[PDB]
Amino acid sequence: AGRIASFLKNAWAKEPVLVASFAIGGLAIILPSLSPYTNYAIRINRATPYNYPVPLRDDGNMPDVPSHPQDPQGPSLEWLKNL
Amino acid sequence: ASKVKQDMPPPGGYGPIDYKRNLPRRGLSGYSMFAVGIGTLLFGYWSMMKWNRERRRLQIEDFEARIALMP
Ligand SMILES: CCCCCCCC/C=C\CCCCCCCC(=O)O[C@H](COC(=O)CCCCCCC/C=C/CCCCCCCC)COP(=O)(O)OCCN
Repeated sequence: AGRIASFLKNAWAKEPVLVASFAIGGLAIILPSLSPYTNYAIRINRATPYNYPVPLRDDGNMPDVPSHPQDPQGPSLEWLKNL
Repeated sequence: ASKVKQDMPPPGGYGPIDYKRNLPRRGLSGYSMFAVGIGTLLFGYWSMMKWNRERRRLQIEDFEARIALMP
């Protein structure tokens, strides 16, 4: 804890470029695991409709599937408009 | 038979002439420049975040228009 501080000071005095590079790399490595918006990015990626949604045949036993796009059932994007 | 006239230095003496190196300091500290750079980076990051989220919503809208028109 005392020799490494001196090593850090010497590196800052001799190779500032390497100090900055290593700090940036470590931050980029560890920050994404501690961020709450990573799952938000995943959800945004999952919400982009690249292909056509093929409808399902009504067997009369799917209350959770809407019968029209404007019905209350199905997923919602209201979380995205507040972002 | 007038007085001797010759090129000579003026009465008393010529003004002192500078010769030493003169390079003023003329700069801010490193801390200030690093702080300004990091602040600019953070401001840009936040502005880009807003704009990119808006662009994602716009892309979703256009994709939905295509989905409506596909059949
Ligand atoms: C943790 C994530 C890692 C990934 C991020 C980094 C991305 C890429 C960066 C690495 C690229 C390759 C590294 C190159 C290594 C150089 C080796 C070397 O020989 O170093 C000497 C210099 O000596 C040194 O090793 C420099 C000091 C030690 C390395 C630099 C710092 C290491 C890490 C220090 C900071 C750690 C994190 C920052 C914390 C900040 C503290 C608050 C080079 O000088 P010469 O060319 O030989 O000079 C010859 C002319 N006389």
